[PDB]
Amino acid sequence: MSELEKAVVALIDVFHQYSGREGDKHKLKKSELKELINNELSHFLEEIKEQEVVDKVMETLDSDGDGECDFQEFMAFVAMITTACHEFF
Amino acid sequence: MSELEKAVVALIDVFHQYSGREGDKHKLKKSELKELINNELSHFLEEIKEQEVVDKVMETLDSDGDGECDFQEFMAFVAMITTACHEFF
Ligand SMILES: CN(C)CCCN1c2ccccc2Sc2ccc(Cl)cc21
Ligand SMILES: [Ca+2]
Ligand SMILES: [Ca+2]
Ligand SMILES: [Ca+2]
Ligand SMILES: [Ca+2]
Repeated sequence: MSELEKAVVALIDVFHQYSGREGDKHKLKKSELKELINNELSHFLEEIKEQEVVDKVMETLDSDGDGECDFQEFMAFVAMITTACHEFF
Repeated sequence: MSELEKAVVALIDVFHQYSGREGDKHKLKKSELKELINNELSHFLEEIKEQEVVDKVMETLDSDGDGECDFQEFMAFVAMITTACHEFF
């Protein structure tokens, strides 16, 4: 697989690794998002150390008002991050 | 860097290796998009070698009508591919 293909599979791989941990296996609840951020985005984003910060990130990424982050909501997030990274270049 | 961080930077690195070959260094003209797809998406997509197929794909991805694919347009393309792959699993 090419560099691009590996990255696409990796976005899926990571989402599922965290979403699959508790309850709905296709959505990130607040605990799993916190773990994803803390363990997969430790160079790009501040560590979240407080629940009320977690709560605040979730309500942003959660567009459909269900309290959790689904794959399309996670892709929105990844696009936000990649755009900030691209701009930084 | 984590699986996720590597994947973000790969999206950038791939776009810019193809975008910087001709003309605008931050956009993909048709020839650059052609080779990116042909060389970086070969397990996901069929190769494209007829100019009216290239035209049609560019027409699909070009949202601002300048005849090129910029980075936000490439990320839209990536999220598409990523969504289709997630669907399969
Ligand atoms: C382009 N450069 C000079 C920054 C390098 C990339 N880089 C980075 C980039 C943008 C935002 C945050 C970071 S954290 C980081 C931590 C370790 C390493 Cl090894 C690299 C990075
Ligand atoms: Ca879950
Ligand atoms: Ca949601
Ligand atoms: Ca170019
Ligand atoms: Ca365009």
